[PDB]
Amino acid sequence: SQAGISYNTIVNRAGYAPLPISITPTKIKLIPTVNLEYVTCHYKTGMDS
Amino acid sequence: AYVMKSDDCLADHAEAYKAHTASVQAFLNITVGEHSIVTTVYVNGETP
Amino acid sequence: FNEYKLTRPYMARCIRCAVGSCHSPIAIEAVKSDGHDGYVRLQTSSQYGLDSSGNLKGRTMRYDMHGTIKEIPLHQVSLYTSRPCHIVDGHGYFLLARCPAGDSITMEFKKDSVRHSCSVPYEVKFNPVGRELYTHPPEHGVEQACQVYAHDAQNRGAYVEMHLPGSEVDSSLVSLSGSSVTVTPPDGTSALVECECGGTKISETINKTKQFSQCTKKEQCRAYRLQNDKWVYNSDKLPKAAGATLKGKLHVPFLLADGKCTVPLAPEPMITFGFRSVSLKLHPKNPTYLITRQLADEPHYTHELISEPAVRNFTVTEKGWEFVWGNHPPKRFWAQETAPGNPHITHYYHRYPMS
Amino acid sequence: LFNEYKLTRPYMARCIRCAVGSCHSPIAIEAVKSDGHDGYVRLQTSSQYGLDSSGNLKGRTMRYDMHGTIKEIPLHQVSLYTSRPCHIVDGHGYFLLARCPAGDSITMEFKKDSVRHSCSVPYEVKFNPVGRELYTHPPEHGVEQACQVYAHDAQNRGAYVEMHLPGSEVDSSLVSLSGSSVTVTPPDGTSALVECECGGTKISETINKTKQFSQCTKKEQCRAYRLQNDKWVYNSDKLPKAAGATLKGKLHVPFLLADGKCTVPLAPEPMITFGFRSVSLKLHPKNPTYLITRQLADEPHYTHELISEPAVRNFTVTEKGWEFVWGNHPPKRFWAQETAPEVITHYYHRYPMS
Amino acid sequence: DIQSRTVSSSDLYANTNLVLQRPKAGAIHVPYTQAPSGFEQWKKDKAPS
Repeated sequence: SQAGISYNTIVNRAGYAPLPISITPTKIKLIPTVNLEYVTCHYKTGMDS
Repeated sequence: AYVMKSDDCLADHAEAYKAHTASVQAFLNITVGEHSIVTTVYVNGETP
Repeated sequence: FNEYKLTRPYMARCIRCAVGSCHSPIAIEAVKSDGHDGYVRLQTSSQYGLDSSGNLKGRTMRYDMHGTIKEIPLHQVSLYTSRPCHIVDGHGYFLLARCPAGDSITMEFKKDSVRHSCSVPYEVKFNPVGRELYTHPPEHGVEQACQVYAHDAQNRGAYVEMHLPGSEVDSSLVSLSGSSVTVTPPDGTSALVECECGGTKISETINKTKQFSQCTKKEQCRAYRLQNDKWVYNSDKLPKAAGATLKGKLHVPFLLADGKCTVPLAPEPMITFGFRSVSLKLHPKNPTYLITRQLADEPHYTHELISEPAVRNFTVTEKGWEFVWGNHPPKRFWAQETAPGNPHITHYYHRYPMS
Repeated sequence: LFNEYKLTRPYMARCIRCAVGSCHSPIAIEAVKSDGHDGYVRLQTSSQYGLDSSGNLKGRTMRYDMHGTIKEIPLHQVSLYTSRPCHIVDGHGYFLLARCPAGDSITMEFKKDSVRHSCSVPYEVKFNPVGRELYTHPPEHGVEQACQVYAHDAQNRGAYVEMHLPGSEVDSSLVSLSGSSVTVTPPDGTSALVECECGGTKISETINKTKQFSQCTKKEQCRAYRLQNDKWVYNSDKLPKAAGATLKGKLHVPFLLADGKCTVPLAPEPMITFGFRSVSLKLHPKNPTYLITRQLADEPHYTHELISEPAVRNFTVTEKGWEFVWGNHPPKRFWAQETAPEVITHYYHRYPMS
Repeated sequence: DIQSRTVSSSDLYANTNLVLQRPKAGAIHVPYTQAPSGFEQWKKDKAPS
């Protein structure tokens, strides 16, 4: 799991030739599943008259 | 006296989150016999 | 757009009025400096954008002076915290200024040989944008996301409430003529004068000038002028009526919205190398955060505030390193082996130590 | 008489904070300097000081360009501040001397009967006091020390700022739809360059004419330029340059950092107390004052301590020496002669290790 | 940061880590980010002579 490091490897059957395979991961994500509980922001004191 | 939420809370609010069960997701540039392709793939077991 | 043309200003208590405390017409009730680049949202007893009759004038201010909505421009109003501010715009009860930082916001203007003033204690706080803790923003730099009190005065969602006003006491409506009391309501604005001492009086002097016997002094009967036509805000500095005061809803302008703000960028650091080591000579202009980590399980987050020329000899490994100096991007470094020796001893004790 | 800035003009330029936002101000501050001592500052402006709108000499007026035209303000109406207000001393050429205090910015401002032209800049103003006593405002009295301050003298002293040919200023008040097409209405007497495409990259060089550039239909596709060329400008980064060799003349920078005898405060006299090979000092400071002590032997063992509160300090004083410098006073210098108090205590004090 | 062989000279050596930067959209200005002056810094950081 590393970006930029162009992995390379070869499939090697017997009667057929080697097939190269070149794999470069550009962006590896990790997306959690998220559940919202609450939002909190500044307060305002409401003084009725 | 009471307490109410600020007028700027549409745009200055902190969201609280419970996180779990991440789904790693990888963008790959894959060349197989001069047949290059570019693909988002999931690293679940069976998501080909 | 300004649909609250039916909301009138009030006189409200202020601690300072250039001579002690008073009942200023430019009183302050809220000062919001939760935004970034010095801008501030104030909430006055005065209104902005209307004239004394209620028509849509421009950059003027309107205020009650004991009964009467007067009218000044805004180039005669001056508000300052520690240094002078710069009033950006106004709308209704709410004024958008571009203030510097201080403990106390003052707001004063001039009449014929009378400075009106209100100076209230509220921390007005310059909140910089980014890792470059500055005080006054620069001619140049890099753009970053910022929350600012924007010039947009539309109904961007938030509302405040306008109530029915409170019976305003006025000792000018009454006089002694000659030995018995006499009240004068101004222009058909009625009065609710209540009297005391043996014959407690109700009153509705609708359009007249009613004399009262059973009284000899002026402090014995208090006159209460009833407007009940123009609505007002839920001020802690005004009394309320009895039945049900909530009549309508205002919209607050100059809400904290998003955009971009030009933040500075630090001078380019000087980077000397060494075996498993990075030496950094740092020469800032304004105070700057240094945020550094490694790139393994033990990242060793180091977080420093530099306000003076610094030299930092950091340890660096083959597992990575990351360096953030101001609003620059992250510059990643990795290490490789030039240990002092030739295996072909002083080698193999630096490289692969503990042996 | 020395004003050969006459062959210059006042220019407009940008600054961040103009009382309404970012603008194109006439009173921009290109440079600020506070490398002197007693708070005097030198400011490099986008406005001249000491001339009229017609180039004839005049004492305490500033000229400035509003949207193409030069104006005048008397200098008694042009304010500026850093943290608390400044006090303009003098002005000459682009440059303006002031007597400002320490702060994080400079805001300079004026009015013309309905407007409020301000310009604020985050250039640091330093108050670099003279001597070993640290004042933020000078005293009514003290002593005199050599200093360097920004002079009131507007002479030519071998220091020269540059002067160039102003690039073509742009204007859109000239392009006007009269009618059903475009027509540049140039200013009376002065030419204008016009570089409007609208189909095919049309360009003309109107000497003095109100020409009807057709095939345009919009004034956003047309954009016009102005050619003054009669007077010259400073090499401002907030103004574009011309094409050719535009480098002529040297303007003398006035109000330089020159020498003088300024007035440093004088600390109170310390209450000295003597003792065997020892000097105690009880010190009473007004402002922060540097204590500077050494010994007159091979190992001076130097101390540099900024005393700001009432302190007491018990030094040592050998037979070789001890020095004492306290604020802006003269150096004192002390030596110790042998008065050691059965009889082994005398020899255990006098010549110890015995 | 500045070195001139003498005072009335014409040859100056300047290494101030000078790096230009882009102008903001809708502005004519030549910005930069340079090393601060080491002369003022020497003055702010000196021992007595």
